Amino acid sequence: SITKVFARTIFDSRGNPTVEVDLYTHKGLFRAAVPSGASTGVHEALEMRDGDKSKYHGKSVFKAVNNVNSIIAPEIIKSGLKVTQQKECDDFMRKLDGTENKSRLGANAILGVSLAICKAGAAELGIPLYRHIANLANYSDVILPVPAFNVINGGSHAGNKLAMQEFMILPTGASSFTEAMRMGSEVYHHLKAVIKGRFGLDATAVGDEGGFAPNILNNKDALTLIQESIEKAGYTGKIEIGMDVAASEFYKGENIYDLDFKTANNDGSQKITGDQLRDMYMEFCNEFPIVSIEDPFDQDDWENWTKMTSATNIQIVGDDLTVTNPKRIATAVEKKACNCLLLKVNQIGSVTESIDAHLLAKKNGWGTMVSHRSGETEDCFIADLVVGLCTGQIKTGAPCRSERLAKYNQILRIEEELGSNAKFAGKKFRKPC
Amino acid sequence: SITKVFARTIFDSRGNPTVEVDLYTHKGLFRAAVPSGASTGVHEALEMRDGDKSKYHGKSVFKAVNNVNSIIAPEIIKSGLKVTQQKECDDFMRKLDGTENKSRLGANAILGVSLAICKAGAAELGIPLYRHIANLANYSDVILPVPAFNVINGGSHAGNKLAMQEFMILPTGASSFTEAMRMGSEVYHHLKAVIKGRFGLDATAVGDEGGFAPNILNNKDALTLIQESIEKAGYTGKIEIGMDVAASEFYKGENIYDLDFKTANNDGSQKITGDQLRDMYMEFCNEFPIVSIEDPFDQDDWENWTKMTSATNIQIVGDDLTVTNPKRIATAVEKKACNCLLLKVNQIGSVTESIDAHLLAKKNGWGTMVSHRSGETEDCFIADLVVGLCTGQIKTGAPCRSERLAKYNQILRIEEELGSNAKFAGKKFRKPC
Ligand SMILES: [Mg+2]
Ligand SMILES: [Mg+2]
Ligand SMILES: [Mg+2]
Ligand SMILES: [Mg+2]
Repeated sequence: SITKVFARTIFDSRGNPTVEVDLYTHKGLFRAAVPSGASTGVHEALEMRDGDKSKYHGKSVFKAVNNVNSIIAPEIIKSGLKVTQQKECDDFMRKLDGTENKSRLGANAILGVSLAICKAGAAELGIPLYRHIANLANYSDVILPVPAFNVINGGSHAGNKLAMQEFMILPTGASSFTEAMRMGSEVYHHLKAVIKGRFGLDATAVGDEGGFAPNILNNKDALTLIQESIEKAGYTGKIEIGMDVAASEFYKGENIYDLDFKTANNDGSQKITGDQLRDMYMEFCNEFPIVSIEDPFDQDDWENWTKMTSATNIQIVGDDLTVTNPKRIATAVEKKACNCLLLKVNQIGSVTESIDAHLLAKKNGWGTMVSHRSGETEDCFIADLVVGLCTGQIKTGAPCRSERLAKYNQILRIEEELGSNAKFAGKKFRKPC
Repeated sequence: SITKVFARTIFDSRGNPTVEVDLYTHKGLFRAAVPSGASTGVHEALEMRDGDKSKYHGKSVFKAVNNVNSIIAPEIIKSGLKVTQQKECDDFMRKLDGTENKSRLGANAILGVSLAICKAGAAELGIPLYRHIANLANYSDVILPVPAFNVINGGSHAGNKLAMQEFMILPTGASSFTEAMRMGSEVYHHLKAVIKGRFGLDATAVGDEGGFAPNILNNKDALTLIQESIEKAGYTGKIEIGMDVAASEFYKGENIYDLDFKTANNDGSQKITGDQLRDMYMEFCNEFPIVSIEDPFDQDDWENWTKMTSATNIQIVGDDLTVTNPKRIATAVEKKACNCLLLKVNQIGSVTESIDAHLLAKKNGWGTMVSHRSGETEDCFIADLVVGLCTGQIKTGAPCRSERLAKYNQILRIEEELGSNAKFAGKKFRKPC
């Protein structure tokens, strides 16, 4: 089946090199590109960067491309494994690399191949990519996800005083993915106009994910601003709010979080305990239609995770907590630390393992939210991933910048392909299937 | 040949609906999408918008989609024309519309089919799109273009009070399109770092095309900031500057341009004559390595265009002046208004007319710079277009935002496919073929 595997470097949404893989069967070319990654990470699969700080300021991927072309490609072609044997191919590649974190050949070297194998596997069986993924997860039905649009940004990626990283809108009350795109985009455009008159035109420029980082003063104010745009758009009650706090970013240790971590040598006014933080979330959850908070505490502050999950009825999403890693996910389940997995395929490094992490979550009652990375490409694989895995929710950007629209556009195309069989997750985004 | 034509809505990179077309032949599915200008010159072919303020702030394209699905599709299929006859297909749709500006069906309806016909014609002849385009223009050789990256932004869509719209960098000194990419991205990252230290982190947010709009105070400083960045990256002497003034935006009416048009109720200190504008351009070209200025005067202020093209030896690009329109181009040639065409397929509305416009320009000694719109998609047609038309220059964004990288990445893929036959326009970007 596999007659040719070939890697090149392309440029990602942030202007940095990344790996793209072309793979050939008798049915044609199947192409996939790899989003940004870790490279340094205690528990992530490691993306291989060249590190030559005089080429591309250390971000080029010639080594990883070379690992595909001179190691993976001849080995997996010689194996005779077929592109319809996803697990056998993914296992074969992990064994060939032979390290826990895929750091011999690189996770970006393996994932590109695994993703293209998966595209080719579907063509081999004459089915769309999302249907093939569904069969690999043993779903008989698929579902269209609620989109979670990044809109307002804080944390270490903004000059404002906001410690919480990103605020998202979720059209859980749309009747279709089509209405959800309309709802997402009109609110975005209303938010953009508000921002233009309150903060000025330069506040209208966008970050990596296509959202805004105006000079908002506090986290509550971001929620209020989002709430007011939902209302100007006439969708109050059909849009809910998601949050990614990224609390590791301002954890001081000994149960202390600093909401003014971006002010150097500060007075300690905004240093507070974990439970003070938890109370802050519950105030937010009482005033605003918040349905999901990701990384509400530090990646290792289990105690605070378990108490918040126990105290709330909303989605609690592990990202830095779980890093798409079955071992970490198992701990978090054991401790009841959260109730939803953020799924970054390139964090584990293969399709099979990504499906396996989703299934481990689903087996223990968790939701799964499919996620982009900050450095995306025109690749839209995770559009088919979220539909095939029936998770009901994807975070893949503001409705702006085509590395984000490429995904939302591919879901629209899937919605159209499915006709009357096209269920939208809606209010059941947490446990749809 | 044509068995099905179906159009849909997708979202462009600015979060606005636009037209995507699927065309089918016995060779398969061929997909093309239509870009959109954030600001459109007055003589452009009619982009058809629904204009219902309640939906997508009037920007939905349901009528244009229906014009493909319910008029163009049944008619062109009935005609039995083949995707291999570009002109006759294009002529048939133009005649089906009946208007000069494509105002009955929409330029966005006709271009989507035209672009997809073109991709299907290439497949029909077993050749890459760039080769088919090249054949359609009677070119035997193709050339990779110098990329023109919009790094620094002013004008109506920036907040910084710079009147000139785009500042661009051109690695004319690169030895290959790959090195041009390495140079563009390395300069971009250095520029980002320069802006961060001097203007703050938020000044690193990007505009529509991935570039920056810091709070520069005068146009000279923008050019100074770029010079500094080119030196940081260690490429002074290999990188040249281009400019898109977009002068129709600050033209007062009777040979008076206002460089402070973005300051409301200003003093007249910055209002000046076309002749003083041209002198300013000359001082810039004397001090900085500017090789190209686009729309330096108003879209109908013919006399200043002719005076500047006479006085200078640099490239003078028509954009809003020519609107990719052979009739407007013919006027310009007669007045020797400029010496380069900005080619925007959706300004005219068909592949044939677009190719016609380039051929008329080439016949009269002009360059041709293929161009994106500010509202782009994941579509990468124009990457093959610039290669097949041998123009040697393309402006399709900063190396940031995947609606821009998609085009740059497609040229990298073509460069690899061309192999040892791959020629980079380099210093011959104005007249490479
Ligand atoms: Mg996160
Ligand atoms: Mg995000
Ligand atoms: Mg224009
Ligand atoms: Mg222009």
